Amino acid sequence: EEGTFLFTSESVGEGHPDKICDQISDAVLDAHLQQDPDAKVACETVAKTGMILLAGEITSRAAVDYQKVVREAVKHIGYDDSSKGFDYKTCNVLVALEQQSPDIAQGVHLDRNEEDIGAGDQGLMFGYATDETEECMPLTIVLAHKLNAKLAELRRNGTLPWLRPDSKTQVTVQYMQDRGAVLPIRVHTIVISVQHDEEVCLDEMRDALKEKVIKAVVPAKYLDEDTIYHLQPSGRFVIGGPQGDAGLTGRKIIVDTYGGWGAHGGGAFSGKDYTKVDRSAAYAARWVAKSLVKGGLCRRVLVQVSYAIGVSHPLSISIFHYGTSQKSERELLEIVKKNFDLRPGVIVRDLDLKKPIYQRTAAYGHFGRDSFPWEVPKKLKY
Amino acid sequence: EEGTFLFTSESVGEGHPDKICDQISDAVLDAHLQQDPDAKVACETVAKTGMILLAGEITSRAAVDYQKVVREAVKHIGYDDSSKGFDYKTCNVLVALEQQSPDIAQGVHLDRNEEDIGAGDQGLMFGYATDETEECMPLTIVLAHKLNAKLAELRRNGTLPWLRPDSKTQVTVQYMQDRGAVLPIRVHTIVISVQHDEEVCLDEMRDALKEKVIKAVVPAKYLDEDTIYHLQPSGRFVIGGPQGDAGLTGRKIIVDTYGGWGAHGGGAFSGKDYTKVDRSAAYAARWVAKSLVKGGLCRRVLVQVSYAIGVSHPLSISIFHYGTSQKSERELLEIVKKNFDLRPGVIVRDLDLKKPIYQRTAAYGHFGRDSFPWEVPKKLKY
Ligand SMILES: CC(C)n1ncc2c(C(=O)Nc3ccc4nn(C)cc4c3)cc(C3CC3)nc21
Ligand SMILES: CC(C)n1ncc2c(C(=O)Nc3ccc4nn(C)cc4c3)cc(C3CC3)nc21
Ligand SMILES: C[S@@+](CC[C@H](N)C(=O)[O-])C[C@H]1O[C@@H](n2cnc3c(N)ncnc32)[C@H](O)[C@@H]1O
Ligand SMILES: C[S@@+](CC[C@H](N)C(=O)[O-])C[C@H]1O[C@@H](n2cnc3c(N)ncnc32)[C@H](O)[C@@H]1O
Ligand SMILES: [Cl-]
Ligand SMILES: [Cl-]
Ligand SMILES: [Cl-]
Ligand SMILES: [Cl-]
Ligand SMILES: [Cl-]
Ligand SMILES: [Cl-]
Ligand SMILES: [Cl-]
Ligand SMILES: [Cl-]
Repeated sequence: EEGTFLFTSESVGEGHPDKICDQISDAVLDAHLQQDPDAKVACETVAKTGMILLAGEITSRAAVDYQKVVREAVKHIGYDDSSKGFDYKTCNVLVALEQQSPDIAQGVHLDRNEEDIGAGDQGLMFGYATDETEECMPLTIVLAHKLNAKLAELRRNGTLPWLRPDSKTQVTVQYMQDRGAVLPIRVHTIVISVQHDEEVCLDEMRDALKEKVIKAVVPAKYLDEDTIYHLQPSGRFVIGGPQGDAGLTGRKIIVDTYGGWGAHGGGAFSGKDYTKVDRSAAYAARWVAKSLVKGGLCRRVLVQVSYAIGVSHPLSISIFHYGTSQKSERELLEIVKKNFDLRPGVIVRDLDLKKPIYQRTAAYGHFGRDSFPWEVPKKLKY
Repeated sequence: EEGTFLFTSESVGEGHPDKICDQISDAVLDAHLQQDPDAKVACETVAKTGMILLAGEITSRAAVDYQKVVREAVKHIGYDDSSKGFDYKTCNVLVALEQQSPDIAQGVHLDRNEEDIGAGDQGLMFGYATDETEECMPLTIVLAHKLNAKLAELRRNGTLPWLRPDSKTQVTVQYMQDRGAVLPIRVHTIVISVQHDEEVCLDEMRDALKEKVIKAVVPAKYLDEDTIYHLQPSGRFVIGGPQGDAGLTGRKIIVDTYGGWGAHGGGAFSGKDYTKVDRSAAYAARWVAKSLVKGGLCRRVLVQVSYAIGVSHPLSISIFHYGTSQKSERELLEIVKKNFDLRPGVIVRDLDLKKPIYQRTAAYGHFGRDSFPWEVPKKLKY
């Protein structure tokens, strides 16, 4: 049919080595915020065979047991034995952490009123919302996330005990163009790759991934005789987690956001306190986009903001409504300016960004779940 | 004026700690390809005070002196003394490199005809082109890159000897909407932050950044009395490079591509051989997008592709022309299918991706310069 197109998004499981790093970075952030709500945290994680390395800058009054925080995060993910390729009990935890650069500290937050704190860096950030789901997220990324959540569920409840924590999923949806909005028609292609034990055969895994994972997640109305299934397409995935592939914090920024929809400014979320606008301004921009769609001002919208290090107010704000509003982009920009204050020192109050809830964000995407403050739309006056 | 909007892009200098990691990762890739054109390389770099760590997976017949390759890359960037916060002569180089997972190797390339090699991973990748510049790149990212190149030029020629290698730039352009294409009107805001010595005062630096950097890069026709300048907005940037901020490979993926324009699938380029579609398919998608614009089929275009690990052919191809073609998106998709083969085993031939030219790509963006093979448009038959 004319007016239709394919769009592909991916997601990864909690044991994906990049996602291990995100969760550890946010476990460290949460440990600091639990004792010091004003902790300055820039914690990068690196994961390879037998190694978690923490690298970065933390200035905090907190007393944090990095060995305990890191190992407890790896335990939760499910890497608890050499047979699985990684073990929280016996892995190396290396720490290369120093205080925040005093040059950054003096430029950003020292002797500044909290509301008037400088952005922790320059950068650009986008928020996106789409009416194609209730949670205002693209169906492609929602389904990809849910397939990884289903794998973790069936691993943890023991129904597929051959599963290991490292997984990736990919969903291609055929969409109908609808006056600048998008309507999902069908699932065109699904990929699932998941780490597994040496006992289970490829046919058992492929049958289980179709019958127990895909059918348990993707509504039958989206699946048909033409839907393509790439299930364990590598043929073998015994070696996995950090052993199979080095992981780093902030290497899943598209999985973390909109699955390639909307736009991205390049900033990583995990391991960063609210003064890092890479996180706080991206959460705020999601909040603005979702408020515009839930407020009925547009079906689809993209918000861009940008900052300079040491400057409170955004340098630029931009609204792109994909032709899905009766109001002009200028009118929507004026509504945003009347209703939102995107200084990081105000966002922290509105979104409660000193609360140690960050490890919860670091798998299955930061947006479209659990009614986090940035997912509760603001009632707009105009 | 109605029909106008702001768009912001950033770039970073060669000494930005994330960009140090990209250049080292690609220095390592090039060293392998110089001896073994079929080297399988997945080299992550981590940079913090006094440390370069290599982490990842390399299977290669090459004999590579990692100490020499890493230190020569850091020397070229200009970190050659403790006074600058980092020194190629005396820094720690740690190596955590293993062979490629045999499970990946058997699934992707072992006993496979080169043309029919599997994608090295699943994933999605985008190519973008815009007629707003001759090189088919957004003006925002082009200017941001050139400001960092100008800083490196004036550091290396000794005209601003107080400059250090770590820099960031950000350019906001006011655009006119033109039937789905974009026309730059003016530069709204410029940010420049650059690491400097203890001798030079803030006023000298700000004067020099305006008169010797901005006026040397940005045409006067884009600058006016209302243009906003944030020059050394932190007030002090003596501590810099890895000492100021931990760096990782693949944490500048938006700087590497379109500066937030177009779209991104999440994949990092640097440290990866052609079998990693994160790089090869993104280069190929840029090549397709630039061929469509230079072929006169559209003013602006976005290409999405996606892959499954172990599968040669893309799972999905999608064309979005922003309403800037007389041809439908379906017709452009058919032209792409007739003219391009986006198997990684064919892209490697068309774009010469075994050639050790990758360190050249790892600063100032991978697209819109130096007539790399993916920047030479293909003559289209239709
Ligand atoms: C920048 C990326 C993420 N990005 N942002 C939007 C799109 C669309 C898109 O929205 N297409 C539509 C949707 C609705 C429509 N109504 N009408 C009348 C025409 C329409 C066209 C498509 C792609 C494919 C992957 C290239 N990417 C997009
Ligand atoms: C997904 C991001 C990177 N993305 N992709 C396109 C845009 C545009 C955009 O192209 N707007 C235009 C351009 C030309 C036009 N002609 N007509 C008649 C209407 C038009 C609207 C704007 C923004 C701002 C930052 C929110 N982001 C965009
Ligand atoms: C394919 S690996 C990336 C390439 C790898 N660094 C290399 O050396 O070729 C990327 C991700 O795919 C998954 N993966 C690892 N081994 C795999 C296998 N044998 N089959 C399928 N997916 C695998 C893991 O989630 C891993 O983080
Ligand atoms: C601001 S730092 C990121 C935050 C940092 N990790 C922290 O602990 O707060 C990000 C980048 O900004 C630049 N930067 C470092 N120190 C700076 C300073 N004093 N002023 C301005 N920019 C600086 C460097 O390019 C660095 O990689
Ligand atoms: Cl940065
Ligand atoms: Cl979920
Ligand atoms: Cl990877
Ligand atoms: Cl409306
Ligand atoms: Cl990956
Ligand atoms: Cl340049
Ligand atoms: Cl950063
Ligand atoms: Cl045309």
